[PDB]
Amino acid sequence: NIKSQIKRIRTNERRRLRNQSVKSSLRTAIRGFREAVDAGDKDKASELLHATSRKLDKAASKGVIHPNQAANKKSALALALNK
Amino acid sequence: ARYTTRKSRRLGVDYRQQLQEKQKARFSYGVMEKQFRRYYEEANRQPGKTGDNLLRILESRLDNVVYRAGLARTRRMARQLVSHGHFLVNGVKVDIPSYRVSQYDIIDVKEKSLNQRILVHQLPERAQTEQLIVELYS
Amino acid sequence: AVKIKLTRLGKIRNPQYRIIVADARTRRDGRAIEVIGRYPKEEPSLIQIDSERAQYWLGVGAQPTEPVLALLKITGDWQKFKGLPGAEGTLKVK
Amino acid sequence: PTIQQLVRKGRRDKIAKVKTAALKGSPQRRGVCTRVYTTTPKKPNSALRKVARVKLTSQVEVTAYIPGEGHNLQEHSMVLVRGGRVKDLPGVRYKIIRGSLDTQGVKNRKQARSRYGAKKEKS
RNA sequence: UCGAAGGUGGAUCGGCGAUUGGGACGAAGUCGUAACAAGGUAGCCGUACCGGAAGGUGCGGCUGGA
RNA sequence: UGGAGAGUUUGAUCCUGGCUCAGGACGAACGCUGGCGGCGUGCUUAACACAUGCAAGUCGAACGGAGAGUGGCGAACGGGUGAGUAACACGUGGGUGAUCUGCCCUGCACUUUGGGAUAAGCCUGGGAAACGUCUAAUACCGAAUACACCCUGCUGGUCGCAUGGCCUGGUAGGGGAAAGCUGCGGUGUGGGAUGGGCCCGCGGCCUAUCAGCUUGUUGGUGGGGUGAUGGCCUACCAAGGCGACGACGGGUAGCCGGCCUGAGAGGGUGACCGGCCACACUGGGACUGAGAUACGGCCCAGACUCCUACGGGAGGCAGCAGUGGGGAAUAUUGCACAAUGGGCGCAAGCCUGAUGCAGCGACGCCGCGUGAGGGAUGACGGCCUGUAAACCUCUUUCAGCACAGACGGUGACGGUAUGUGCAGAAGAAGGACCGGCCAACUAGUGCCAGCAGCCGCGGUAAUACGUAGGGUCCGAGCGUUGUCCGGAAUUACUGGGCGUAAAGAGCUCGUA
Ligand SMILES: [Mg+2]
Ligand SMILES: [Mg+2]
Ligand SMILES: [Mg+2]
Ligand SMILES: [Mg+2]
Ligand SMILES: [Mg+2]
Ligand SMILES: [Mg+2]
Ligand SMILES: [Mg+2]
Ligand SMILES: [Mg+2]
Ligand SMILES: [Mg+2]
Ligand SMILES: [Mg+2]
Ligand SMILES: [Mg+2]
Ligand SMILES: [Mg+2]
Ligand SMILES: [Mg+2]
Ligand SMILES: [Mg+2]
Ligand SMILES: [Mg+2]
Ligand SMILES: [Mg+2]
Ligand SMILES: [Mg+2]
Ligand SMILES: [Mg+2]
Ligand SMILES: [Mg+2]
Ligand SMILES: [Mg+2]
Repeated sequence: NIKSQIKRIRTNERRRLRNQSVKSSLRTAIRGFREAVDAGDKDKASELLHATSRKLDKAASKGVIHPNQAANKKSALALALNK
Repeated sequence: ARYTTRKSRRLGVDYRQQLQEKQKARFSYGVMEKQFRRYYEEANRQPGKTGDNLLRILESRLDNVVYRAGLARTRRMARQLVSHGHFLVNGVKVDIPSYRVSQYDIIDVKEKSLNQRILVHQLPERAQTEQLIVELYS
Repeated sequence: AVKIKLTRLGKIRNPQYRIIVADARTRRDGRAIEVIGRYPKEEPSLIQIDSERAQYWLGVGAQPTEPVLALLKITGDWQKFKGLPGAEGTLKVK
Repeated sequence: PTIQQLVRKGRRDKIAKVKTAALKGSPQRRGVCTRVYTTTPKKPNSALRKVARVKLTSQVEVTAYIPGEGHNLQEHSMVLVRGGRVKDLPGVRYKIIRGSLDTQGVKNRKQARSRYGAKKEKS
């Protein structure tokens, strides 16, 4: 080692735990959407789209998920909601 | 490498016959066989007769010019003069016998050197034997 | 991003540069995008540049390196691009 | 052949015989001395020829011919090995360089000196 | 859940091996004299059996047979 | 715009047909032998193991503070090596309506508003060594605003190569950001430029003593997933895919621009220099990020080696030097960031074993030196040489010491190249071969000692062996081994053959 690698190891512990937290929060949001749809619950699931699609594009604004990924999630949720 | 009467004595003119005309042509101008090989391979690249270009290249040598100029007797005498740098070419010290002068080249002598400055109008044609030395190689 | 460099094509103790547009990442004698010009062992340094291509690459936003920025300022393609009144007229040969 | 018969199966190159296999594409090769002996040659030639078996570093054992006149070479001495045939002896295709490593140069030799590794005597 | 490495019946490829089989080259030391002339029984091909060894003899073939 | 031949089967001849010579080269190595310059070049074998120093840091115009520490960028570039890979890896062609791009510049619009922590600092334990309570930010976070932008619904026109694209199309629903301190920045979104990623057309080694291979296998539909299209992945139906035009196997291999040869077509090779690929002790991962095979990062598993006060740890030169091995063989533990390239900073600067140079080795290709005139009855000397020397003047390149001295606030090269001066020949020539081919001839040893590229020389008079003279051929080099092309029309497409020379299946039938 010897280098400024010792500093950049300390960052990659810090900056993982930020991005791990946001990626996991999106999964539980998207997961709870699908259980609302599979119940046949329209008024609850219609609310959960605007909850999740808010939360997806905020994670793109962080620079975590990248906007093309964030867009293709929102597309999948809306086409699921319409049926 | 400089060679440094008999070598001429064997040839006269002081595959059997082919090598002998090359031998006088070489030891006249004081050339080493590797340098003589190079002037042949340049001569055949040039247009015209390939043999006639060879004698043009050997006559173009700056020390040969001194011999013709007669500034120094005995072509081997001029080797001692030229490398010592007595001569000058276009206001530059040529300390090199292998210098090949072109057209409009001005050969002057250096100041002092006390023991007459003739100019080159063109590279002289053969009129001013080659076919042995051409048929020697290749 | 894109950058105007010099590239050392000469033999030992006798460099000749050619003024190359390339990436910042590439090795010194690497692949150019375009060779613009050429350029130090003379009483008068020899400098030649395409004025048309220099204006194109600077207009895109190719950042000159520090010693190239001298040569552009001399020949006066930098002042055409920048549009400041120092103008052009330099060099000669002899 | 017909030209279609060449298209189906092409023209194979004729397989080249490598000349000196023990050297492994090297000009010289070292080795011990595991025998030193004499043989009678083949042919109308007659004489005693000094020969030696050399296990090379390449781990191949082959005869060698010691050029010159007389040799030190006892058992378990280290020896270079050249290449190039001696056509009187059947099989023998290598030679021992003289004057290199252990093999000392030929004594009193004043002509063809480089081949036999004899240093020039006092100018 | 997938998952490296590590655990414990064949396939392919090689090293050494008691011992044994033919091959090349060398000196020519014995045993013969099979082929080249009708080579002293015309030779050779294919099988078959036999014999120290070259070879011998059946059946069919061939001319590269006097 | 160039295309030679020669020897050798026989008493002799002609043909077929090998084998061997002349030629050119090299990342070469050995001998014998070396005087200096210029210029490139230098572990081809063990991707074998590595002791020491250095090869990536930088900013106080972000921040507490009083070098270290948080933070931003860089660290994916530069440099190394050829293990792996017969593959979309590579080389040339296209495609991307199937997509990404930090920094850079150059349009447009904004930089609103609030809070919570945590290293440093102190006090603890742990040990030979090395890794419990407080305070800031351009660190990190709830919101607001954005109509460019992302998602979904209903609909306008055009373009065409089918999915579909484009006109920021028009609508109406729901949502997207930011940072400040002494001139540089910061978020969002049009455009341009760079770099990539992913598909396909064809091209490029050996093998049938490898003939069957495949089950996520070939396709479809609905989902998941990626920057993006795709059995890329997954769950259900269909039963297909590839192969004699060599599939699936085994062997070898970095590929190419080029480079060696040849008149060409070909054959060999992939050094330096310049692209693309793969790999970083061996394997399997992912994280951070605009970008990762992440050399000098992380985690785990193995193999190997160090420090130890035995409690615990740490490390990987296929960076540059270097060391030991292995080899017939390959370099200094150099100097400097002056120049060109790169990173960070507003800048001054600070790093750079990239790079520019120096040393070493005739390893290669060039260029100069070792003397120039005159000199005879041809001294002496050696042997059956030589106008050479002897001796009379002369020039001083390189070497030697002197003085001046660079071109590229300051240059490593370098008091170097280079110029002008002081004398004096003083400091400077080897190495093969001479039987014929193929240039050069005469005087101990006995088929022994030995020589030899093929003929073949030695059995008492040797142009062939060993030595001495004398000659050639080349000369700071000359010979010999190893390797590839040529000669070889000797794998023949250009350009060959098969009654007897090697060569017609024993004959017919018939699939591709
Ligand atoms: Mg999707
Ligand atoms: Mg055995
Ligand atoms: Mg008989
Ligand atoms: Mg008979
Ligand atoms: Mg008969
Ligand atoms: Mg019987
Ligand atoms: Mg019969
Ligand atoms: Mg004969
Ligand atoms: Mg394979
Ligand atoms: Mg960034
Ligand atoms: Mg390999
Ligand atoms: Mg030919
Ligand atoms: Mg690994
Ligand atoms: Mg990421
Ligand atoms: Mg390293
Ligand atoms: Mg790194
Ligand atoms: Mg090294
Ligand atoms: Mg041929
Ligand atoms: Mg023939
Ligand atoms: Mg027939």
